[PDB]
Amino acid sequence: MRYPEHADPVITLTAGPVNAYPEVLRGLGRTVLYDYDPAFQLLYEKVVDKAQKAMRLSNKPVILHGEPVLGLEAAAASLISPDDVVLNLASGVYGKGFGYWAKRYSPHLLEIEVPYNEAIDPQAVADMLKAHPEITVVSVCHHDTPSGTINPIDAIGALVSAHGAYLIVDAVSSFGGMKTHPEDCKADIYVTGPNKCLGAPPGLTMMGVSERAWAKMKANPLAPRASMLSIVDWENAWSRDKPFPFTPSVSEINGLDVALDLYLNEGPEAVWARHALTAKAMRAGVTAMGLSVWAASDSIASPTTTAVRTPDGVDEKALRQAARARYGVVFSSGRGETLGKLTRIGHMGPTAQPIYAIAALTALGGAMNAAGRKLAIGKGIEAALAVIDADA
Amino acid sequence: MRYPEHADPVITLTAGPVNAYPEVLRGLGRTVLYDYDPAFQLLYEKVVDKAQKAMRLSNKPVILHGEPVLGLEAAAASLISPDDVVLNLASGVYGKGFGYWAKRYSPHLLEIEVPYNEAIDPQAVADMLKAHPEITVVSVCHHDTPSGTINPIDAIGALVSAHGAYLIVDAVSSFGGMKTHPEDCKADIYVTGPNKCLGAPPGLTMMGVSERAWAKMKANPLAPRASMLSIVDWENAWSRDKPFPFTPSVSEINGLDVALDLYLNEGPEAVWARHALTAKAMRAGVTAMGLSVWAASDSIASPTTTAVRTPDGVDEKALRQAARARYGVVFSSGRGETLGKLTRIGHMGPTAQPIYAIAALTALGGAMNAAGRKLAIGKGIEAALAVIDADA
Amino acid sequence: MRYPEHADPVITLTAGPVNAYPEVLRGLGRTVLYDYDPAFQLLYEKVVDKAQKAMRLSNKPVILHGEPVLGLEAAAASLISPDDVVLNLASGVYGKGFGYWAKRYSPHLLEIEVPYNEAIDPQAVADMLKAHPEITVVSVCHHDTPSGTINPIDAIGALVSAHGAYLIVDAVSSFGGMKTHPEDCKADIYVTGPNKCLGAPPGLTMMGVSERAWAKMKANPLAPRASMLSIVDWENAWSRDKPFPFTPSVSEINGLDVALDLYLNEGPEAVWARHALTAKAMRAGVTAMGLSVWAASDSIASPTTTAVRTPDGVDEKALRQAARARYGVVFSSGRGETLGKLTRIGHMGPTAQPIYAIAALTALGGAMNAAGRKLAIGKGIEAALAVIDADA
Amino acid sequence: MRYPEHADPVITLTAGPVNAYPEVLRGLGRTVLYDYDPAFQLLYEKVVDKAQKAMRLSNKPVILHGEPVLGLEAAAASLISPDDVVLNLASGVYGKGFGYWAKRYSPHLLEIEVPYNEAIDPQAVADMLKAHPEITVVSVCHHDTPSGTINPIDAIGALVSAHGAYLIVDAVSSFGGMKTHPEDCKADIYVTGPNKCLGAPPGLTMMGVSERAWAKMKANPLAPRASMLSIVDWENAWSRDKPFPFTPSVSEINGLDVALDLYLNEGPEAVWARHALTAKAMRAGVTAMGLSVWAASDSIASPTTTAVRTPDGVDEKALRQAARARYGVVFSSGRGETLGKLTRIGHMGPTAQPIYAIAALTALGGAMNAAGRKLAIGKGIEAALAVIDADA
Repeated sequence: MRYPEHADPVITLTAGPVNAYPEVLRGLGRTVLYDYDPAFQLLYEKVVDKAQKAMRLSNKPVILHGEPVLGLEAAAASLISPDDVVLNLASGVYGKGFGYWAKRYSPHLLEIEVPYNEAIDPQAVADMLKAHPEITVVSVCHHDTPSGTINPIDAIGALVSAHGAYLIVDAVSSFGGMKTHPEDCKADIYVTGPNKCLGAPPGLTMMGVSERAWAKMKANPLAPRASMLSIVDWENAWSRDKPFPFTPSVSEINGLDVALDLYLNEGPEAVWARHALTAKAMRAGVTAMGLSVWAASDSIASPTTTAVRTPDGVDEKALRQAARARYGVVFSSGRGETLGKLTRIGHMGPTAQPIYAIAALTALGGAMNAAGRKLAIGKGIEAALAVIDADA
Repeated sequence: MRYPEHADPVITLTAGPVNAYPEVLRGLGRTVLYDYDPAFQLLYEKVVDKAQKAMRLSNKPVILHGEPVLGLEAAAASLISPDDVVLNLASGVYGKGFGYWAKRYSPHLLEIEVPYNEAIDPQAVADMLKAHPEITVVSVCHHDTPSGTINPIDAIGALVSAHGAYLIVDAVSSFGGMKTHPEDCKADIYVTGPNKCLGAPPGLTMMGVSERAWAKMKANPLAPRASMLSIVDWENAWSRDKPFPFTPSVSEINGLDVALDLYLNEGPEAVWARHALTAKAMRAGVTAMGLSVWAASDSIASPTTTAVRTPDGVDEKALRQAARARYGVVFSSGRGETLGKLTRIGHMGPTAQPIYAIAALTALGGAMNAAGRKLAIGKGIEAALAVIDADA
Repeated sequence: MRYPEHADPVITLTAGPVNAYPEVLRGLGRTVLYDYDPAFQLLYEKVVDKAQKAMRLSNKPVILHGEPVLGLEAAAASLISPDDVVLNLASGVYGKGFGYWAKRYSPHLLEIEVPYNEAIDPQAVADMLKAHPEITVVSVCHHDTPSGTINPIDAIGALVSAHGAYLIVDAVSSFGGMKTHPEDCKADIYVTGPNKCLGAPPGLTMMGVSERAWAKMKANPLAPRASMLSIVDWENAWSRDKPFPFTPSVSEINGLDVALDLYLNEGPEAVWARHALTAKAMRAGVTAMGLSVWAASDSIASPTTTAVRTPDGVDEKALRQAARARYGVVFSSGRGETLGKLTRIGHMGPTAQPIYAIAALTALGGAMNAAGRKLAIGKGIEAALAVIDADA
Repeated sequence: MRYPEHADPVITLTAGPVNAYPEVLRGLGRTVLYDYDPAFQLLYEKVVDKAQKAMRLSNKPVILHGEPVLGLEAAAASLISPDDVVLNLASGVYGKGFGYWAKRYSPHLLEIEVPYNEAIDPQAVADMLKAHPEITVVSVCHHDTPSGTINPIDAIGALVSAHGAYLIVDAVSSFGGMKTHPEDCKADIYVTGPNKCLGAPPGLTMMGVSERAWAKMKANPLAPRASMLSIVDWENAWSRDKPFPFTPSVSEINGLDVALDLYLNEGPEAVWARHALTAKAMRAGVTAMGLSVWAASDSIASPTTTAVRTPDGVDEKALRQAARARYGVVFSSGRGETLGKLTRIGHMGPTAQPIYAIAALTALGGAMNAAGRKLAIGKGIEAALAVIDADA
């Protein structure tokens, strides 16, 4: 049998979007209220409170009403002034990408760039900060998703703080799937969204903003105002007694309310543990069947996405097509520099269950062997299962 | 009895958000696909084709992934450059407000302004264009929702076209609820969204873009690129064979698919008729009970919102609060310079059914008489019902 | 305009089914678990607990897996033995109807029957019980819905208990819309369901069963066993540690879970008060416009349904057709003896909001006047609104 | 990690209930209409027509409003009278169980019984009919779910027809998942439901009834009338111009409408192929890892359920508990005389996709090896995948 391209797949095991939690799908269909209805104003306030609790935040996170690329661009537009000296950290497609936004708001850009399967060495950051005391803003991506690798943002953040500089973090593809919070890395702007590990659809930004960052942006006359890119306009909009700059995405808010309920109710630690175990099992299965994990070492491999290097002579696009057509299972391509060079299996929210690593490994193995490889698929499943049983 | 503020209302009869069509609420909970899944790529293309059909467009409309203020700001940012002289037409809050974005992107701003219960006079527009050959861009709002009034954008669009200028039209709160389309008014940029008459929640923009606007925007060095504010980035994103600039709002696209299906299957003309009839019934009831429609004349009054002038002396905020606490019925306040001046009752998509005019009339009249007025509520119901019964 | 018969109506204002609460519609789409899954076994136990709390019950109510006609037939089949002498009370279509089931299980049937717009006089019941001391079982319908009238079941129940007899109550169309509970009327079997005032779809029975009734049925060798009609087989099925006689309606259970949440959370007293106020307003509007409430006196009129007598020369079926085609509003016909003689407006769960009485009155008036009546429709709305405002 | 019993599982891979198709979960939340609303009357008729098409029926199937045990009991109660001599065929729990209802409605019961891993032998059936001209009714179960085995009902139906007897077929767990229809097996009463392979929840019965069965049931004074157990009451209820004996399960009808659409649109043959392929893959994996399929032979093994014999010595209950606690995967126990003897993995509607066989194999093998077995799990996955890859 074959699954046609026009029809739904059986399992989406991508690095996001994945199908949302079923409770969230239902939550998206909640009553759409007028945004100035007193019941919605109370709801919105409560959703901000739930976000604050989930993000372990000492102050209110800001919800912005676009998918997290809005928070990332807006953070650059608001926190980076033309006299700032920005140090961008790039270990992948998104990290490198952020440097273009920094360059938009300040002409002074320093960068540390490493190969796109490695992580940023905190010591290289320390060295650069010593060499360049004029640095005022540092930007970093936690999980550079097209690579399935993790940067040590907490150790980086402590150094940035040591040098009196501001920190911007992209935690879009990491928050909720591992232990990470604005406080943990001393972030001044920490950008995430519910559309990766939190198992909601794209549409909203969750942004932690330090009191120091508030002061800086508010004093910046170039910080966007009366703009979709404005953070400062949203400063008090959490409050049931205050207006919204423009109409909030009411249905996405209902979905986020549910996503947060699920996370808080399951218990964030339990949620992180199942992501990490699923990815661990996946990596063990990948290695045991005769494939290689992309990341240069296992210690920097993401618990929320496994990237698998494409063997020579293997068309990565035909591989993904074959996994879907044969087995109903969808994986992600790479992006930019990793496009064509690896395949990505997400472990995110509802897909972060070890049984899905088993399903992923089988579909991946199957498609590889269809392409003429001779993978030990059984050995792979057994290695992944040994990982799961060892944790039991 | 009284309805708690924290509790959900009975009927939301605002000028938007209103509750989405029940089908759209379910559509919102459809499977969330990977955006690069072939079934999603095909869906996305066929949603643009549905929008193209609904908008009677000769070319593809652009869907942008923010609620339509994004379209308005992006249209300014991309089309207007400092070489342009902009004529902004302002008969209300949104028309006036567009001039502020116009002024952000060119220092040359001409305006025609009328009080916020009137419409722009096409003869005034013709006279202004003749007197100012230097005008290159004209902006206009079709239904300036906070006043519940309509501008003659088709006659205006034709004058503007003869002049040789670009037309930017805000049709957010009119499209789907009355006869209007980009090529009816020769619009270069026509911004609408499904969050008013089409009965979907806030979060997407549907934009008609003329070939001439494409060329102007793509030439402009100051037009947003690699930005949430970018129209140009999204030009080819309709195609199943092309990437998305950033992750589309998958659930909102699902809701929009359904909303377009509903509109196209019911028949646009039939849909416009029931908005007009609901509104006509509303105005007749308002007048008969002893209130005044805000609009300077009945001929410019919107078929998708009835604004009702607050009697001098009546506290409009307390009135709306009373309509909800007593009757469970929610109305919109005015906005900006109409706030405190009028109450608004939307007739939009699911609420554009004449029986909701009856409910609205009784709650508004009920609240008014509790504020000490002495309205002829029964007379008002009978006049609205005569309009319903007369409908040939 | 006209609403076609094939398409959805705008408002269903029937005596049931009405559209379910929106939370319940969503609840129906909850994950369907295996019925022997430990999570479902816990859920089922919890839903029985919620039912017990809502019904003010000292022991566990039994959930049966068919709409309440199952509970009614099964109560007759299990509680009425061939040597029982049954006194059936009939003030309408359902009360009279129950006598046929009693006659199925015992040849000894006494009846008190009154006209189908009146209620049972508790004194007539007292008189009959004195005249017939051999009576062992008494059956009564609380709200004989096709008549929109209420029997004094608490006063009847105290008398039945005084004479040592068993009481069967049909509270299908009353429980949840007024103060009524198995304990209140001393019922031995009290049959209701969530498909009227509780605002869920048809599919389940909620049955209060006295310890005395348990003893009787269990000792009855004719009580259905290994049967859809069995009550005794379900005795312990509430328990997470016990099997289900056959597969429970898992989705209906999810809907009931939500329906009960809504009722308990709103507060049963507040729920009863809004039903009673909506019906009161309706009756006042009916009388003021020149129509007559069916019930022989206002004191026996149901708070959960208003029945309106059809004027001479008026085709009741054409009337309902006209209300739906003109205004999008659906009413119920009568049944049996009341078919053709009255129209029924339910006030049940989500339709038990006074604004819906206003909508109902207008549609009813409108259709009457289309049929050549000359109703004072305005006066009707004003009288209903005066009722609502008097309660404010 | 471990999955809490109170918490929802990851994958329900039982022999029913399984989670409904996502479309069906949404269908369940469609508008609940008044059952005498013309749009509902029309819906109900068109759902019977869809069922008629799906069942390849020459006449209307009857929908009964209880889960299919209602159909089975009603079929006995209505068709079998004490003049009948019944031959009940029992190869498992449900076949044996039907004889108990047969014996309730006629004292004359003949049986052919085989052990609960075998199928009925048609030659034995032919021999029995020849030896007993007095047989007038024959009962048979197609897929006796607790054994995961199939009877040759088409050959049996033909023998029974030649004899001159009535055939009652239980196809609850086979219809929709393999080639079977009332007129394939000359069924007089063919009972199925959408709660297994059609992927809807429990609560409705779909019954094919021959014209001869109609005449026999309608003649029988002991056939249930004015009863939940009545087939005859529901004869004309398909028609939009006819009443319902009692209130139909409106939401379940909505779910069924969707389930029929899915089945008919996918194409029944394609649907049967994917159940067969999933099951074939499952059996191959079970055998390769070192377990035994319960069925006496592969040829009688069901394409909609694989029963796996518990190794002697293994605690089957603890095993299922372990598969859920370790892997989040839920299997069915056996029932009655198969309880403790085997574990069941359903391949039904949404779970009939070969990738779920892979997940099931890994969880079952995983649980077994935790119970001390030494299965070749990888071998098992590779054998199941060879079957998937071989599928021409």
